Amino acid sequence: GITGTWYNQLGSTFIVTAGADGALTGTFESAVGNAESRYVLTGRYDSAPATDGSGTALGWTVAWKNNYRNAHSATTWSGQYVGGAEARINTQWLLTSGTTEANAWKSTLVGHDTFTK
Amino acid sequence: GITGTWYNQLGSTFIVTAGADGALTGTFESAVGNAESRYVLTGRYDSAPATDGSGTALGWTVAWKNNYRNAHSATTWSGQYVGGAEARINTQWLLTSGTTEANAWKSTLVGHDTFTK
Amino acid sequence: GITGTWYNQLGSTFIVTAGADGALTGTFESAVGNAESRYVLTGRYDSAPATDGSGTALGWTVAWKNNYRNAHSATTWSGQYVGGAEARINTQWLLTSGTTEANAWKSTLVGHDTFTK
Amino acid sequence: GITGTWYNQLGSTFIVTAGADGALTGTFESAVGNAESRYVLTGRYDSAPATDGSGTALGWTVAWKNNYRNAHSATTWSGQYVGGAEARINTQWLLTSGTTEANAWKSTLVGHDTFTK
Ligand SMILES: O=C(O)CCCC[C@@H]1SC[C@@H]2NC(=O)N[C@@H]21
Ligand SMILES: O=C(O)CCCC[C@@H]1SC[C@@H]2NC(=O)N[C@@H]21
Ligand SMILES: O=C(O)CCCC[C@@H]1SC[C@@H]2NC(=O)N[C@@H]21
Ligand SMILES: O=C(O)CCCC[C@@H]1SC[C@@H]2NC(=O)N[C@@H]21
Repeated sequence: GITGTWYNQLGSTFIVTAGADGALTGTFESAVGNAESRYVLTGRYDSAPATDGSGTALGWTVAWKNNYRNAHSATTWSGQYVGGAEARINTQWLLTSGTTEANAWKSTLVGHDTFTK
Repeated sequence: GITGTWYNQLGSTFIVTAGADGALTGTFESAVGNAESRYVLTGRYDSAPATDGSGTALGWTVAWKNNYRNAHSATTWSGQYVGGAEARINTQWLLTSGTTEANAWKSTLVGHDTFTK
Repeated sequence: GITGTWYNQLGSTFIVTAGADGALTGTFESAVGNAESRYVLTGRYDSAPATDGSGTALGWTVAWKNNYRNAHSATTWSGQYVGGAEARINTQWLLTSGTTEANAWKSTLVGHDTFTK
Repeated sequence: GITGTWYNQLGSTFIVTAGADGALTGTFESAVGNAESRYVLTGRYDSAPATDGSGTALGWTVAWKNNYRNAHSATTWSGQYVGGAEARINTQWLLTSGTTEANAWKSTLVGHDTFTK
């Protein structure tokens, strides 16, 4: 259910593979930020989710460095995959920039991303 | 650097390998919550950090399933590594549990972990 | 334009008054969790927002104690009012529960609520 | 145990009164950011906490507008008060700044502040 191409509401594109070993691999292309072109992502997901019918927990990270640019920052998405005819991957994320210790207080942005097929 | 065995304020053990490609790989062992023994982890980090004094942005994910147990959940840690004198990794984290859609408002915990050696 | 009766995506009811000094006062009624009927809320908003299309920052707090129940918890919403046809209030919130110190790591839930009238 | 003067790790000064009804009122002075002098705060706390050694849930909001300047932004702190010889208020916070809708994705900073007497 997770393997595939996914899109968030910012227009970003999440390309991923969910391996049988609980691993997540692919690329992310931000529609915003100090970004351009695809960035490597990787993460993990629950390969044996609950019987009851709850979403499948997962999470992944992108460090915003690629051959084209480096924003000295990383985002992690934490959320759950939700099957349906309207499958969704519902996330909250944390984006931390490298800062001096003085500015550490403002190092991290927080947001929410909803991904659709 | 970032490669090594680290411990957070809770006494959790974070065993990690920072690859020249920007990969993070190791194991996480949780002192608390619905967990036992080590869990696979994967993440990303800025392989070419700023030099002026900024920390090195990083992130990683744990899906809380292994050979012994499954919490049907996953945490992502987002933070910056601060090295030199007493190296530190300062993070913020999101722990998302699979849930029913009606319980989704209460799927995600938020916190902060600080790690040293 | 903040003064009014708002509903979030969960169906909870936010009845607010934005005073001329920057105060938010009213009641919150949650459709979910360990709550029933109305709770006092209080908070602040930017009385002089910029005039560049930027939204209006605000925040409020509810302690989940009232004459019928006490969950021994508090939520705070931080966000901005967005004017227009579809006037909206977009927030992120933090729900802290009184825990012991050993359980504090899991004291705080995080989410995001969008309100309309 | 909450009424009085408290200090966070960043130097800021939180002067607060916890009223009998669960009211938090007072004033915040920030050592950091787009702030000068003191700002009004208001919030709520659990005035009937548990007796099982659990902490006391509370939160407050600051809108960063006062007589001297306006950052067009607001912070909410959500946390719990822990008394004893080593009394503290442990919080996590969300700082939302007014922004256009296109920049809403980067509107909110998240962090944590520990307050001491
Ligand atoms: O550091 C930067 O500015 C680039 C980060 C990428 C932009 C963020 S990550 C969270 C959110 N979801 C997206 O698709 N884009 C933004
Ligand atoms: O409880 C679960 O869902 C699985 C165990 C999670 C433990 C969390 S992850 C964030 C925090 N840091 C730790 O070392 N442990 C907790
Ligand atoms: O469960 C509790 O401890 C008290 C009820 C809190 C309900 C939460 S507050 C954030 C979210 N938005 C709502 O309208 N309800 C939930
Ligand atoms: O930057 C602004 O818009 C005004 C100053 C904000 C101060 C922030 S609120 C979170 C953090 N904790 C503090 O004590 N100060 C900063």
